[PDB]
Amino acid sequence: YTRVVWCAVGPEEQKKCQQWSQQSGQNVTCATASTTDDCIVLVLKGEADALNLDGGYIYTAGKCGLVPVLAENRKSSKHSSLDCVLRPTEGYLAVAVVKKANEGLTWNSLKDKKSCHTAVDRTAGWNIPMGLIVNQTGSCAFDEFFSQSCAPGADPKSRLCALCAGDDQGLDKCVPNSKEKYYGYTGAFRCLAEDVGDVAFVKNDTVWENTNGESTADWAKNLKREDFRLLCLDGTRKPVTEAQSCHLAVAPNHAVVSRSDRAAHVEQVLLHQQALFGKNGKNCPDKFCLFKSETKNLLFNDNTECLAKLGGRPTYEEYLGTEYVTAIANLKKCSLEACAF
Ligand SMILES: *[C@@H]1O[C@H](CO)[C@@H](O[C@@H]2O[C@H](CO)[C@@H](O[C@@H]3O[C@H](CO)[C@@H](O[C@@H]4O[C@H](CO)[C@@H](O[C@H]5O[C@H](CO)[C@@H](O[C@H]6O[C@H](CO)[C@@H](O)[C@H](O)[C@@H]6O)[C@H](O)[C@@H]5O)[C@H](O)[C@@H]4O)[C@H](O)[C@@H]3O)[C@H](O)[C@H]2NC(C)=O)[C@H](O)[C@H]1NC(C)=O
Ligand SMILES: *[C@@H]1O[C@H](CO)[C@@H](O[C@@H]2O[C@H](CO)[C@@H](O[C@@H]3O[C@H](CO[C@@H]4O[C@H](CO)[C@@H](O)[C@H](O)[C@@H]4O)[C@@H](O[C@H]4O[C@H](CO)[C@@H](O)[C@H](O)[C@@H]4O)[C@H](O)[C@@H]3O)[C@H](O)[C@H]2NC(C)=O)[C@H](O)[C@H]1NC(C)=O
Ligand SMILES: *[C@@H]1O[C@H](CO)[C@@H](O[C@@H]2O[C@H](CO)[C@@H](O)[C@H](O)[C@H]2NC(C)=O)[C@H](O)[C@H]1NC(C)=O
Ligand SMILES: OC[C@@H](O)[C@@H](O)[C@H](O)[C@@H](O)CO
Ligand SMILES: OC[C@@H](O)[C@@H](O)[C@H](O)[C@@H](O)CO
Ligand SMILES: [Fe+3]
Ligand SMILES: [Zn+2]
Ligand SMILES: [Zn+2]
Repeated sequence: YTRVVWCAVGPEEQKKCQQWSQQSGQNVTCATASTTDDCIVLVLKGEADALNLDGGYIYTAGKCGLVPVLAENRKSSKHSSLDCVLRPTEGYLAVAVVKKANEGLTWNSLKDKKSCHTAVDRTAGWNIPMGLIVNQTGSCAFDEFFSQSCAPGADPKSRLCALCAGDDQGLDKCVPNSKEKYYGYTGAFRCLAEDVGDVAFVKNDTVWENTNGESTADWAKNLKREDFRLLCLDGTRKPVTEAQSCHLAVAPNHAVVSRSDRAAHVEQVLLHQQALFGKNGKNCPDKFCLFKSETKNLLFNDNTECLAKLGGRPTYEEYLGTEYVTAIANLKKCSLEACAF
């Protein structure tokens, strides 16, 4: 069967995909859509084979028959004996971040402040935190908790999009793809670094990766970790070094999905593609790297050591686990077992 069609979300991911396609000698081809959801539709239709998804979307795709294939693994300290591809995934820490200078801002006084989310329907940027705020608040009016937000994917005319900037010309305001200045882990963090928002719902990795000269991007150049605090569920505020005892939840790694009838074929190609363009791939540093895109998290997260086999041939509910799956189901009662499309 041997040729995989990859689905890219928006213009910037399309261009990296074209490049990956070039260096692979057409072993991988690209289809493009303006949103993650449209990419999932394309995969159902059969017009694209696979894409990498945040847990939040895996839940969506899952209800539609798509299955996780391989997962992103970042370099861990424990489980050092095992090779990255066979090594179990650790998941990541959802956290809520704020400016240290913004004193007296805690989890208990988040109401009527300004929020930065990765995008609607994502784990750390939306489901985890809006899940908690609904339960704590006993109201489904999560669109009225924060005074203004940037929540890519929500109604552009709503308060949930008020803080989103769109692209260089200010078009595509709020679109849930990287054309939005404030989309995804980085976008949401920039949203805070620039004091557009009061809080940012991202992952622990995002604060480290974009502070203390890790980014060299113009807006992160001068960001110091020491100027940021984590918000914990007990009302306290801790340094970004204490993420292990001050997070909202641990989230299942982003995974590659596909139609079940296609999983095997997607898997074999992807494993070979990474032996060539992964971290120590034949042709990475020299010609092309699947896992670099200058802090921009295009196609895969920049901190991916490798894509890993799953083991236990899990179904999407097992991959995400019971915990998270009930969090999303509960939260989706505000916004009924069927494919969204
Ligand atoms: C929040 O997010 C940030 C960013 O994602 C993250 O910080 C990053 O953490 C990773 C790993 O978790 C760091 O990676 C390390 O970086 C070093 C050099 O900078 C790399 O080079 C080496 O790798 C070696 C091989 O893995 C490693 O040796 C290993 O083996 C020794 C055995 O002798 C052992 O060390 C001893 O000490 C431990 C601890 O007390 C002891 O228990 C052991 O028995 C042992 O004797 C360890 O097993 C060790 O892993 C070298 O030590 C050396 O580190 C390497 O890749 C390494 O993984 C990144 O640098 C961090 N990123 C940035 C930008 O700073 C946080 O971890 C996240 N926090 C939370 C809470 O998750
Ligand atoms: C928002 O609010 C809702 C409302 O509470 C939250 O939803 C609840 O989440 C709970 C935690 O996920 C969940 O609790 C239940 O936990 C029991 C016990 O968990 C067990 O732990 C064992 C460890 O010894 C483990 O071995 C077990 O496998 C098990 O996980 C679960 O077990 C029940 O089912 C049995 C049926 O055979 C029954 O006999 C037994 O008595 C238990 O009741 C249970 O399945 C469940 O996980 C609870 O289910 C959720 N409530 C609802 C409405 O479903 C959300 O999580 C909140 N959102 C956020 C983000 O926090
Ligand atoms: C395109 O895909 C084909 C199919 O695997 C690759 O051709 C094989 O490459 C392996 C090692 O790379 C050889 O050992 C096989 O004998 C080849 N034959 C097959 C299986 O057809 C090819 O390498 C791929 N090209 C790129 C650049 O990824
Ligand atoms: O990201 C989910 C992960 O693949 C899951 O299978 C865990 O690894 C397992 O429950 C314990 O490690
Ligand atoms: O990410 C954790 C994982 O999803 C786990 O909870 C599995 O569901 C369970 O261990 C196997 O059934
Ligand atoms: Fe995520
Ligand atoms: Zn925890
Ligand atoms: Zn199973």
